[PDB]
Amino acid sequence: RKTYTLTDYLKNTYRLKLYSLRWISDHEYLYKQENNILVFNAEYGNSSVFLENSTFDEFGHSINDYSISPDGQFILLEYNYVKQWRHSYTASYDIYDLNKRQLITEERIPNNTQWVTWSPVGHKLAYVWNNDIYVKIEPNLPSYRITWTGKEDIIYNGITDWVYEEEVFSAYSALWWSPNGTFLAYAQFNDTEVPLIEYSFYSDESLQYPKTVRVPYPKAGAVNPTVKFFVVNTDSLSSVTNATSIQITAPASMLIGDHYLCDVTWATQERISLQWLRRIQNYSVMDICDYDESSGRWNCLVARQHIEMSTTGWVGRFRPSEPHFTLDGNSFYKIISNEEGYRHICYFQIDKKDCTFITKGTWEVIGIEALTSDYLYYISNEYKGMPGGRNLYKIQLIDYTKVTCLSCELNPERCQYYSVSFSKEAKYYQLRCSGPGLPLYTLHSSVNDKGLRVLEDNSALDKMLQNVQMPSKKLDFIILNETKFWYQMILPPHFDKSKKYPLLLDVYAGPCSQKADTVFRLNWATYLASTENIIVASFDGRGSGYQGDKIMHAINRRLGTFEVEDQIEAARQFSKMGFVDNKRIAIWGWSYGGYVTSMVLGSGSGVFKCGIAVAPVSRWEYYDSVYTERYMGLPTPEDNLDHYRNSTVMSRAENFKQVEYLLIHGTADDNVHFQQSAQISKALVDVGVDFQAMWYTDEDHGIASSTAHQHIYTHMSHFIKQCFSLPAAASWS
Amino acid sequence: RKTYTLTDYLKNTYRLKLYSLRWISDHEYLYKQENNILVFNAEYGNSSVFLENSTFDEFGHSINDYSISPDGQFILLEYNYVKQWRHSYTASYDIYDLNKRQLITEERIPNNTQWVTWSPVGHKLAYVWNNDIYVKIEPNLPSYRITWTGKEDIIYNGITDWVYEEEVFSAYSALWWSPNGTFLAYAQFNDTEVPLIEYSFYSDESLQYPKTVRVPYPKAGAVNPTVKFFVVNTDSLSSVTNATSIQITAPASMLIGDHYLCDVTWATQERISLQWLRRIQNYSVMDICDYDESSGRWNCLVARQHIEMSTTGWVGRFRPSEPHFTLDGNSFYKIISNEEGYRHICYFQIDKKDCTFITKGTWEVIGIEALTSDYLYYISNEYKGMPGGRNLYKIQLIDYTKVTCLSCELNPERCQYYSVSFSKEAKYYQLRCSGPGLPLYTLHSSVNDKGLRVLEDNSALDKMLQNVQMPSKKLDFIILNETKFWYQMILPPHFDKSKKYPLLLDVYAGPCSQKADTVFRLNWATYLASTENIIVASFDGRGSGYQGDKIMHAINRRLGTFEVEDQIEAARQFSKMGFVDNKRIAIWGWSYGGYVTSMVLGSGSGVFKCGIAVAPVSRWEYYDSVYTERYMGLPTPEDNLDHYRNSTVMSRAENFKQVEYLLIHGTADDNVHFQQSAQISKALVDVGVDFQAMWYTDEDHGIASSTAHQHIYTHMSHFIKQCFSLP
Ligand SMILES: *[C@@H]1O[C@H](CO)[C@@H](O[C@@H]2O[C@H](CO)[C@@H](O[C@H]3O[C@H](CO[C@H]4O[C@H](CO)[C@@H](O)[C@H](O)[C@@H]4O)[C@@H](O)[C@H](O[C@H]4O[C@H](CO)[C@@H](O)[C@H](O)[C@@H]4O)[C@@H]3O)[C@H](O)[C@H]2NC(C)=O)[C@H](O)[C@H]1NC(C)=O
Ligand SMILES: NC[C@]1(c2ccccc2)CC[C@H](OC/C=C/c2ccccc2)CC1
Ligand SMILES: NC[C@]1(c2ccccc2)CC[C@H](OC/C=C/c2ccccc2)CC1
Ligand SMILES: *[C@@H]1O[C@H](CO)[C@@H](O)[C@H](O)[C@H]1NC(C)=O
Ligand SMILES: *[C@@H]1O[C@H](CO)[C@@H](O)[C@H](O)[C@H]1NC(C)=O
Ligand SMILES: *[C@@H]1O[C@H](CO)[C@@H](O)[C@H](O)[C@H]1NC(C)=O
Ligand SMILES: *[C@@H]1O[C@H](CO)[C@@H](O)[C@H](O)[C@H]1NC(C)=O
Ligand SMILES: *[C@@H]1O[C@H](CO)[C@@H](O)[C@H](O)[C@H]1NC(C)=O
Ligand SMILES: *[C@@H]1O[C@H](CO)[C@@H](O)[C@H](O)[C@H]1NC(C)=O
Ligand SMILES: *[C@@H]1O[C@H](CO)[C@@H](O)[C@H](O)[C@H]1NC(C)=O
Ligand SMILES: *[C@@H]1O[C@H](CO)[C@@H](O)[C@H](O)[C@H]1NC(C)=O
Ligand SMILES: *[C@@H]1O[C@H](CO)[C@@H](O)[C@H](O)[C@H]1NC(C)=O
Ligand SMILES: *[C@@H]1O[C@H](CO)[C@@H](O)[C@H](O)[C@H]1NC(C)=O
Ligand SMILES: *[C@@H]1O[C@H](CO)[C@@H](O)[C@H](O)[C@H]1NC(C)=O
Ligand SMILES: *[C@@H]1O[C@H](CO)[C@@H](O)[C@H](O)[C@H]1NC(C)=O
Repeated sequence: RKTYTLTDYLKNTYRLKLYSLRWISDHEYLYKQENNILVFNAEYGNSSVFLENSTFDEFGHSINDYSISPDGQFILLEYNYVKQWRHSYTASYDIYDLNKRQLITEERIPNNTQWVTWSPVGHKLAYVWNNDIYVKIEPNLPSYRITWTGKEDIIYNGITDWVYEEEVFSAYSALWWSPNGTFLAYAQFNDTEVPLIEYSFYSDESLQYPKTVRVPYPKAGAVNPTVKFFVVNTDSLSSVTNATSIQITAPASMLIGDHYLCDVTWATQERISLQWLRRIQNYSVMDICDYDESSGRWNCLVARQHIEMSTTGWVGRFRPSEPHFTLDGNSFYKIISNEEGYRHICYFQIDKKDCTFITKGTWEVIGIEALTSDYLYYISNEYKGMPGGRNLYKIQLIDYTKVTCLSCELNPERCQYYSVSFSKEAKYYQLRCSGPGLPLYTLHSSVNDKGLRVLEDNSALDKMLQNVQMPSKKLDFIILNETKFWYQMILPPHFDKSKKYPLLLDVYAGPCSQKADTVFRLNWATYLASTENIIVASFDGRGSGYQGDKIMHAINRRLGTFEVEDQIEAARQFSKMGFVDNKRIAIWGWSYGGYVTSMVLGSGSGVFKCGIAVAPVSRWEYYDSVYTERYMGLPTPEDNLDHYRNSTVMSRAENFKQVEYLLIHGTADDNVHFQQSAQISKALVDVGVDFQAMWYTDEDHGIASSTAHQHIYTHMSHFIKQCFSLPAAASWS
Repeated sequence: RKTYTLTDYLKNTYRLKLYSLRWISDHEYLYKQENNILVFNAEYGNSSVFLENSTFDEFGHSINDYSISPDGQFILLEYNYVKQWRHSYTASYDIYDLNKRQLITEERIPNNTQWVTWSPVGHKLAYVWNNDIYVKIEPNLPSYRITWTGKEDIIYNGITDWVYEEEVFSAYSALWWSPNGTFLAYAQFNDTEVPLIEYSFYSDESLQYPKTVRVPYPKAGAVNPTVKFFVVNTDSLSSVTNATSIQITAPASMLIGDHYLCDVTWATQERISLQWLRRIQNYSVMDICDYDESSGRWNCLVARQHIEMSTTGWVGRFRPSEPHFTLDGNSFYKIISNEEGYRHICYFQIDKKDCTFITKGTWEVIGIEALTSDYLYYISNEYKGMPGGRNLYKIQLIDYTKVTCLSCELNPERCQYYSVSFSKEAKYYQLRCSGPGLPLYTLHSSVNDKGLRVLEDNSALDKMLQNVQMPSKKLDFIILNETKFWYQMILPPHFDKSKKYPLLLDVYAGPCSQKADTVFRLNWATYLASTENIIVASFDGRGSGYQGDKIMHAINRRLGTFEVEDQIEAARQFSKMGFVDNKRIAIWGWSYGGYVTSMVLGSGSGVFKCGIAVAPVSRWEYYDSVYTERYMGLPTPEDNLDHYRNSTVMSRAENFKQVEYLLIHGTADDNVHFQQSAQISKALVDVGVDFQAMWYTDEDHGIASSTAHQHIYTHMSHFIKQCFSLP
């Protein structure tokens, strides 16, 4: 049979089918089929055409995405999409009136709009344009301007700045509608004193002078953005007077120094919760604020504050977890690290500071998925004690011992990694199995957890793959100091334990990372194993996630130590297994994985022949404040400067004489600045070490344009094949 | 025997000795030996100590260079040297009184001085600090501030901006003292509307945020700097009132549009010549301006104005040539292209517009070296009709038939490439032979052109090289269309014509370039031939210099055409010779050579297996106005935009699928911006071509720091050895 080739990976020859649905009520969902939008009845599976595909070709522009208003009366059409950072972008928007069957051409949403969202009920709109918030009560009516302070690179109303987008909210939006749309809450960021990262952008060859891009970006220890929080009543807006936004200030325990706003969650129509985090990220406070009809303001009762702190590390996996409120808003459930360091669900009364754990054990709750008056639904890695598996469970709120696994036994050989999507009041749920077999999407009814139907089983892909020599995946563990550490191996087809294969260690190894799991993937590793007969291994060592704080917090204030040593030890253990050619072990990684790859290659271990670092961090003072300081503290003599100075790639330059290294970086990387690799290369040149390099003009952290993505994987494949003494092949052109 | 290795090249194991002297009169010169400065009598060769190496033992700073005042009374000590561009730098200066044995401690030259020069006689000083000119009449006395308009990156008084430094004057200074030091002439450049090139500078690893460097740099067709010219009388300066500078305006034929000041040459104590060039560089005007004692003004009479134009190309090799005036300033000699397109010496009377050619032939005069009362001394490539040779000649002013070759027959097998250094009134001259044998420095008397003595013969290097398997050099020509085109080959030791060797074509090929010559060099090519047994060839095709305008102007308005095609043809002709392995032909070059290498690799010729481009130009709109427009005109639809768009490397990207390419560039290149290689790589990625790259953090066009220089040649050697399958 044929193998899974590099061209198969780069041209997406073998495509994974999805079943992306959008719940619109407790019994119906929308699903896009052959460019038409269909509405499905969950109980019976029958459908009706909601919006014909022809409608999308009526405007003359190509439509990037759509958003139907919750009441189904309007459709927001997104076009002229222009990407900014990981989540941010600008676009033009048109609104189509579904009952009048006509495009709205008056009081349009402006071009270069930064963010738009419908209210959660009805059809109000809030949008951000030129860093200011606007609200439209009706799609054809003039907007009400909420803020007047917006200023490019300085004041951000209702949108995040660079560091809040990447590191705090994982979103460009900083707008939160109340459940029924009466109130609009928003954050305002002030970057006045934040230094700018500056880099060249070359653009099309017609551009005679390169542009200098300047982005407010706080590097470790630098001046951070400041934040304010406001709530506006959208039902009392006037065309005669400016809108009154009510400020909610941070608690004084936060105002004493630098801090962040890290979570916004509405509890009821008149109650909002906010979580704040100190700049030293081991102390956070939740405020619960109620609307006061007598003053028109928001009161955050001091008696309702909840403190969450950590003595061994930072708070949360990446940030404090979100609360899930009961309907009355008087209690909530939240994932918290317990006394043993395992993340479990805790039940709180809004006026009481001691919470009660409702789950326990040497495993962790990943997320709370739905909450009804009778049950709480959650995803955990409890099943078979496999940290890299995921299953859906339900717990009776009247008896915590009554826990049922909803997904564990549905198809145990094919499905060990689930996510879920519940209908509006959780009468139904879609289960999404992503491995170890081909992804499988199914629909279920909550009343008795009855399976209704299979939505997508990837039978088309299965038929195609029967004719390909596909690799296999092994997930297992090694024991180090009486602790299990998990690894995975992508094994070549017809794997023979009596033969010696070359091995590539694929690394991430950042705090809370997980690279050993049960997910089915078709990626570069699939080609390396299928066509090139390379074993591609990954290992989750100290600092990795979902296995408790004793493992995750092991690298607290000490990045570039145990997680680096544990990758080296894993490669030694893989050599001890007997089917690995110890003369052909390589390592590669991107981002944090590029940093770890570089630290490993500079260790002088003698284990690795070669390695590739893509967009690596090289020195923690070059990376952003929020992520870096979470694990490293501040780069000051009084805090952790000594470790910042001891954990650079540059200090290990002399040891690179022992290895073959390929260093790759996009010149327009706004995230891990090209500076980081420019300093690695300069250090290697300064000690006389030869190495290979590749810059990618105008590519960012993703090196994700169609042509650059094909080019980088082609270049890396040649490098690994040459390191491993694997043959080349001529092609006509 | 051992070979000449890469470490020998990088560590300078085998050193070429020089003999750098400084003439102080018509009979004596200074020579630095064992840090002592000696004064030599040219006639007899005896010496005396001028300044002992112990004088400045307690100075407290490492001295970079020195400059003795023309009257020998003072010495300027340069220290704290900080490089800027190719020529520019700043430094600190101390003045030491050689008679009193005292360092000047008051009214010192400021730190961060941009330029300093003694007057040509005596000991006045002019300097530029913070873009303004200052004059000191005596080293211990306060300075007179001449200009008050200087402003970083905007107004430059007495110093050049980036483009005038690189492309017009080949110097940072823009100050010209009159012969006896009475007047100080200077240019002022105004870069207000010139766009800025911006690039990152990463600095030491301790720098948390990269710096953005911003330099006023006009790319092709962009707004250029403007220029003004002034003359100040330094004998009538006052501590009470500000100095009066007299402006000399450009002629109306220049003021009608954009133009450049391209030459300043004093003719007498009261007469200065200026040459101006239109932005379309095929028309130049020389004004001869006289001081008017009655008005205090400088007048340039049209009766003494001379035009120089070209109908086939630009004016001059790189710019209009310098005039050499007779002592009375009533006539001058200048190299001009003749009716046949060969550059020869023309004699002009200041008020007569038709000049008389004093030399002629199918060869060219390279430079006028000295003009005495009876003879003119010049360097040419006449000898044996070899364009890549250089010899010194003299011609009698009253009889152009009385020519003597002064260097041709001295040592004809060892020496075919000379330069010269004459004493103050040319009674003596030092000849400097740079090849084809080991360099040889000798001293001569011009009384009857008799040799006095050998100054340095490199016998120490010769003894060391006898134990090394050194390569040889062949210089010859091929005939194409009844025209000779010259090439050179660096041949491996024990070269066997019956065997096939890999070949590397080392390219420059820019307008007026010459890569085939008789110079002896110890460089990367020496290692490739000596250790790796690679033939390193270079070829001078259309557009090359010193062979007349029919060859040089062949690429006018058409860069990236004939000079590219002729490198490909040369490699085909080298294959036709029989000792070349046609499966192992590579090409490399730096700067314009990187552009030609890239254009050749993108040609689809199938001749070359691999190549390396270092800091290449990729598209002429990215390079500076003065150099680019000289050959290309303006990038406008009405002028030459179509050819600017047709001559890019990016347009050839698909053809790179046929070759192995290594692209290298310094990130802080202020000259050929990193942008140029960033656009090549993006075009190759866009068509799915694999290639090799290397950036050099914070390196400029020279990639010349000790560590980066060693790294780039090591990386390139690995690449060529892998291309040629050499262990
Ligand atoms: C290289 O060697 C050259 C040859 O010796 C050096 O030239 C000589 O320089 C000295 C000093 O400048 C000259 O000295 C005296 O010259 C006359 C007398 O000249 C007669 O006698 C000389 C031998 O003693 C002969 O060489 C002459 O040809 C001639 O017959 C004196 O009258 C001078 O006296 C005056 O100056 C001195 C100070 O220098 C005072 O002390 C006296 O009181 C008086 O005022 C000189 O003593 C010498 O003439 C000259 N010889 C030449 C050129 O032939 C040359 O300097 C040296 N170069 C270097 C760099 O080392
Ligand atoms: N910039 C940080 C990351 C990075 C890149 C480059 C160098 C170093 C590090 C990239 C993103 C990633 O996000 C984790 C997701 C968190 C999340 C999201 C939603 C809800 C809860 C948590 C972590 C590593
Ligand atoms: N920037 C132009 C040059 C260049 C670099 C990079 C890309 C393209 C081109 C470099 C310098 C060089 O100068 C020649 C010398 C002229 C001269 C000097 C003194 C007196 C008379 C003539 C020509 C090519
Ligand atoms: C599905 O069928 C029922 C009748 O059994 C009907 O009421 C419902 O509207 C249908 N839904 C869709 C989306 O077609
Ligand atoms: C958006 O831009 C287009 C193109 O310039 C313009 O025609 C249109 O009117 C703009 N729309 C709005 C809402 O301003
Ligand atoms: C932003 O912060 C700066 C201080 O860094 C302050 O001067 C300015 O008033 C603030 N602007 C707003 C709109 O809050
Ligand atoms: C609203 O605020 C803006 C900005 O401060 C101001 O220009 C405008 O006049 C205000 N409008 C009213 C109606 O007060
Ligand atoms: C939405 O909530 C607000 C605040 O309690 C309330 O005044 C309003 O009536 C609610 N809307 C509806 C439709 O009940
Ligand atoms: C938070 O971290 C700092 C730095 O390690 C430490 O001084 C402080 O005590 C920690 N706080 C808690 C709650 O442990
Ligand atoms: C130059 O700088 C040094 C060091 O600061 C200082 O001592 C000296 O006085 C300065 N010279 C002048 C002329 O200002
Ligand atoms: C420099 O030129 C600008 C116009 O480009 C002009 O405004 C300015 O006055 C000039 N400055 C001097 C000192 O000549
Ligand atoms: C000289 O010119 C400068 C700059 O215009 C001025 O400040 C100074 O007063 C002038 N001095 C005299 C004496 O005129
Ligand atoms: C220098 O030349 C000028 C101009 O002719 C003259 O006035 C001056 O006196 C000359 N100086 C000497 C020392 O002869
Ligand atoms: C100078 O060059 C331009 C452009 O080629 C041309 O129009 C003009 O005629 C030239 N002048 C001469 C004297 O050839
Ligand atoms: C030789 O002449 C031919 C015919 O005109 C031309 O195509 C070719 O470019 C010339 N080659 C040279 C001058 O090297």
